[PDB]
Amino acid sequence: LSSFPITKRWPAQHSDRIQLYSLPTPNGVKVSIMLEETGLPYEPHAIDFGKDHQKTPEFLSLNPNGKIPAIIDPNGPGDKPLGLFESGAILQYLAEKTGQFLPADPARRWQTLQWLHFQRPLQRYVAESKRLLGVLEARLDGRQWIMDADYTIADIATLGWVRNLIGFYGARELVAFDELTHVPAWLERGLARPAVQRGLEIPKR
Amino acid sequence: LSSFPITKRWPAQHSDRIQLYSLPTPNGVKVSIMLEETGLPYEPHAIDFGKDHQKTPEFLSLNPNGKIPAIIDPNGPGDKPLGLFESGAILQYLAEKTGQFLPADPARRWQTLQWLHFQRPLQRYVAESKRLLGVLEARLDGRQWIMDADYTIADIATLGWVRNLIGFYGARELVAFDELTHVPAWLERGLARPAVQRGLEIPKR
Repeated sequence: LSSFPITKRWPAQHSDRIQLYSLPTPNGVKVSIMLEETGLPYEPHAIDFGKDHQKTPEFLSLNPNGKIPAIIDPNGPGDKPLGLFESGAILQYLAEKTGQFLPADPARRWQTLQWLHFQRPLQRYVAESKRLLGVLEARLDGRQWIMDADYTIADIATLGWVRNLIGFYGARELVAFDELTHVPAWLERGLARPAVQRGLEIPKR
Repeated sequence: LSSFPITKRWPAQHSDRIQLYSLPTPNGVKVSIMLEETGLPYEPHAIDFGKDHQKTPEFLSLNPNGKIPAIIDPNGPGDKPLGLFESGAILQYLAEKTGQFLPADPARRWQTLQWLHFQRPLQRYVAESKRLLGVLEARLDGRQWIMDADYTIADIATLGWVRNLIGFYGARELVAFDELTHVPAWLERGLARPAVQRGLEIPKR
C-alpha cells in the first residue's frame, strides 16, 4: 500500500484491510453500509472537506475527481491492491468479491444496477425529492426490497439518501413523507438492520 | 414485446431487434454509440420531450423515472425480453452480452466502470466543465483511450458529452478547450470512428 500516496496522509494501521476514505454522506454511507453488510474487514478514514483534504495531492492520487467514497482493497484481483472510486463501481466490486447482495437471476442482476444511480432553491430540492420518492414508492408497492424478496446493493445504495432527505426539521412535512406508504415501511425495514445502523455513522465525522 | 406497454406508443417494426427509446443527447448517445460499436441489430425510437412523451403512461411503463435512454432487448437473459434503463447499466449489459468494449484484465474492468458516471448559471457550468475536462486531461496524458490501449465503454460513455460541451458558438473558448492537449487528441480519435459518427445522430431528433 506504500505505492498509494493517499496513505502518506491517511496511514493504514491495518494494511491487510480494505481502506475506506469517506464521510457519512448519502454517497459515502453506501460503501460503509456495504462493508458492514458483507462483514469484510475494513479501516475507515474521515476525509475533512472543511480543511480541503479532498483537494490534497494525497487524496487526488486515489480519486483525481476529489470525491468520496474511495477504497483501496489490498486483496484485489490477482492478489494485488486495487484503488477504486465511484460508489456504484465500488458496490458492484464488493458484491462480486463477496458473492453477496445481488439477485441470483441474471435478468434481475442487471435490473439491480439501475438503482445505483437513482438519486426557489429549496422549492426545487423539494420538487425533485418528491419526484424521486414517487418513483421509489411505485417500485416498492408490493415489494419487501427494491428487488422483491432479495435485499441488494439497490437498497444499500438508496436507504441512506432517503434517511438523510427527511433528516432535518420540517423535511418530512415538506416532502409529504408521511403521506407515502411503501417508502416509509421499506425505510423502517432497512434501518432495523444492524449493518445499516453501523454504516450510517462511518467514518466518524 | 406486446407485454411491454411502451410498444403501444412506439411500435416495434422489428421485434427481434433491441428497441432503443432515446434522443441524441450526451446521455442518449452513449447507448446508440454502444449499439453501433457492437454491431447489434437495433430499432431506434425518438422520444419527443417537446410533447412530454417521456411522461406518457407508455414510456413510464418502461422507465418510471421518465428519462432516456431505455432499451428492451427481446433476446435477453434466458431468452426472455429484458427492459432496462440507466445508461451505465445498459452499457455494462451490452458489453457483457457481446463480450466487447471491456478490458481483459479483472482489475482494469473494475476501473473501467468508474467512468460510466463521470460527468452565474453559465459561470457555474463553465467552472464544472473545466474541472471535469481537467480530470480527463490528467487521465489521458500518455494514454490512447481512458483505459490505455483498450477502447472501452469508458470512452463510449464520455465522448458524446465532451463533443456536446464544445458544440455551441464560443463554448471551446469559454472552457479553454484549445489550451488542453490530451482531451482534444482523444476526442479526435473517438470522432474518427464510424460507429461514433453514426451513434451521435441516433435517434433522429
